[PDB]
Amino acid sequence: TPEEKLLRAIFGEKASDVKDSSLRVPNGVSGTVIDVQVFTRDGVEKDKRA
Amino acid sequence: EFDAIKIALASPDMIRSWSFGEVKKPETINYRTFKP
Amino acid sequence: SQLKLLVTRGKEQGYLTYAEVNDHLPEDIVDSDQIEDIIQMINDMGIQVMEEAPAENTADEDAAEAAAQVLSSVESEIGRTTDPVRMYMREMGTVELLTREGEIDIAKRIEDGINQVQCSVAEYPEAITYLLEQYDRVEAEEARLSDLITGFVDIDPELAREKFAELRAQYVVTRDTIKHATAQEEILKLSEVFKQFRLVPKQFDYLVNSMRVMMDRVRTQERLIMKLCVEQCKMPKKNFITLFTGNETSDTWFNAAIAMNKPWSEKLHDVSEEVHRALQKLQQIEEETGLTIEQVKDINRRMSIGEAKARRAKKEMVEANLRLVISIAKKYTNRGLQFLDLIQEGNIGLMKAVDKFEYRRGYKFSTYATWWIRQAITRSIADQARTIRIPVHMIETINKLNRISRQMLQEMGREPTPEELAERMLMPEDKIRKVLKIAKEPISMETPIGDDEDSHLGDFIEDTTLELPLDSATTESLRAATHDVLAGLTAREAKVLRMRFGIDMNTDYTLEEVGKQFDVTRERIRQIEAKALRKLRHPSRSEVLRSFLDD
Amino acid sequence: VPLDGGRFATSDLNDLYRRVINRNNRLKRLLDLAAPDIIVRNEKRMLQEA
Ligand SMILES: CCC[C@@H](C)[C@H]1CC[C@H]2[C@@H]3[C@H](O)C[C@@H]4C[C@H](O)CC[C@]4(C)[C@H]3C[C@H](O)[C@]12C
Ligand SMILES: CCC[C@@H](C)[C@H]1CC[C@H]2[C@@H]3[C@H](O)C[C@@H]4C[C@H](O)CC[C@]4(C)[C@H]3C[C@H](O)[C@]12C
Repeated sequence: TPEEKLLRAIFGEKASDVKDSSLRVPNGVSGTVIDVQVFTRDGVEKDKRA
Repeated sequence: EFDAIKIALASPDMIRSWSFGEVKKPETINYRTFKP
Repeated sequence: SQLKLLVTRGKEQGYLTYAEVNDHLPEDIVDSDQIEDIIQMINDMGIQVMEEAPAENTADEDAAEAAAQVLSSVESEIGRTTDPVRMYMREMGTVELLTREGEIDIAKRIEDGINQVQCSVAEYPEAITYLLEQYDRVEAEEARLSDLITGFVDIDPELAREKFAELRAQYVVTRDTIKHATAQEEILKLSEVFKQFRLVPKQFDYLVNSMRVMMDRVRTQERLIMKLCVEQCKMPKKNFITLFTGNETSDTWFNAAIAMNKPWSEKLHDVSEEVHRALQKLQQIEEETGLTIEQVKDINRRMSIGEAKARRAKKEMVEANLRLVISIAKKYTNRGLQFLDLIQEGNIGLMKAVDKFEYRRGYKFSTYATWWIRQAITRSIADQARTIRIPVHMIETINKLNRISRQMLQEMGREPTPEELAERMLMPEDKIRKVLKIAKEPISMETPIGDDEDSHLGDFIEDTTLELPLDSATTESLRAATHDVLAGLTAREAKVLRMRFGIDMNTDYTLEEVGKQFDVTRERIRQIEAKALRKLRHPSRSEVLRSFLDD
Repeated sequence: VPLDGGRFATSDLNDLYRRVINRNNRLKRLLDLAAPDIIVRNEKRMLQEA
């Protein structure tokens, strides 16, 4: 917008260009992580945790 | 604003008055660029 | 009667059972849908079908009386059918089939009609000039030699060029030899030598259409004269027949008919200008035609007769061939398109066949058609069977994969893998995954997903283009804060910032126009803008504007 | 509306509108071919039904 451009200028902050579509605990829940499992397609690189 | 709702049959002239253009192809969107 | 008896109980109990209705039902054989029609007709006054034996009345008498009258008609009815496919079978079951000799007569009728049409268009040879001009332009390399004409009735380009040279020689020796006793013979010879040539359908049709346009212009002029001399002047038709016909060129029939001492002649004075203009246009066109319009009129009559004969001829051929298409079409009943649609699409391919069929090669039609029909059904099933249209090529590819996949499963006792499919086919594997993603048909948004509240699937799909209300309040808060930090500045710099960025205005003016109004050369206005920015930058003037900096 | 996984969800009105438009276009094309009146009558019946 016209004021979000001026604000970015004064503070010199640029666009992220990526979202934050991350998984997070549902509000009100509180437990411990007891298991994690990763499934990857055939063509993918199988990151370190996998 | 409005004080009544009147109802009646529509003339073809009125139906053309509502419209902003004529649909001529059964197409919906492109299958790769998902654009209209 | 029987229906009335059925009503008797309906009302007496207020309800009835499917069995009692079906039984009291008039023996009148009903094709299911008819029974469906009457059930509601009875439901009109209100009744409970209840396959089993048994909640208030809210039916207007008007509905009731009308339902009663239509119910009476149902009994008096004979073969009422509310089904298009059934109606089609009946209207089609009224034309006999043709035997093997039954297409030869039709085919020769078609050939005779088209020959008559060709000669009639041939008689009007003015087009020959247009054909010669087109050939000259083509020989100027504007187009291909073989595109303009599909050969001659003879096989080599040199022969065609020789024939064109002879045609041009005859055209020049005939056009410049009108001075009339022998000119007609020269024109006939020119037409005869032109008959040996063969023209592409598009160019021939264009010539025919141009001739039709000219004839329609002449007819428009004649009818304009007729309306300006009859309706306005009540001119007797006998005078028109006597004068206009016989010469049809000079102004004697109209201009020199004003001195007939008749009221219509005097009334023609008012409309003499427009009719005179029409006569001038005709004289020119009559010269352009260079032929008696009556002769032309007879040419058009003969052409019309031939065309009508040809059209009614194929008509019968296509009626027996409608007798067909029903078979091939039933082979694709569940392919995503409705049966009557498949049949109507086949009827068009059948028409295409009949017009391109040559009986000389003695092909069984029922074979020069069973193809043209299937091509047209499949082309359709591919071009209008899916809500998101797919190219014919992609559909072919998808069908091929679905097959190669069935065979691989039967000989592997396991669904194949995108890798094994790519190997078995000839595809870069990623292409297979792209074709294996072309989403199948869209899901119905009314698909019942319930058992709790009778809610549909479309109820759970959210809107993702909506601004959250804390972002609309945040926006207004910045649109304000900006006013504070900026107002806390002097006028000229504040307006510089306002114009540069577009705060409260309708354009992000560049430096040039800002200098125009503020009188300068960019660098100074650039100077004024930078001071302001470094200024609003220091703390004690940018704490809340900082807060608006998501972090 | 597009869904997850490339699937699409559509309203049933799109099917009905496509039916109407296909049959109307076919009728217009068939009137220009001077087809036998049986075909045009059947096409008009189909258009009415759609
Ligand atoms: C039985 C109750 C109806 C409802 C719960 C069932 C019936 C058909 C099912 C959908 C369809 O399969 C099409 C898609 C398939 C994808 O894999 C997951 C989503 C998708 C919309 C399905 C979710 C759900 O499972 C549906 C709506
Ligand atoms: C009791 C019936 C189950 C019903 C509540 C479940 C079964 C399938 C689920 C839908 C499907 O996932 C398809 C869509 C996926 C989107 O991401 C969110 C919307 C969407 C409609 C889903 C919402 C909901 O979760 C659905 C309708």
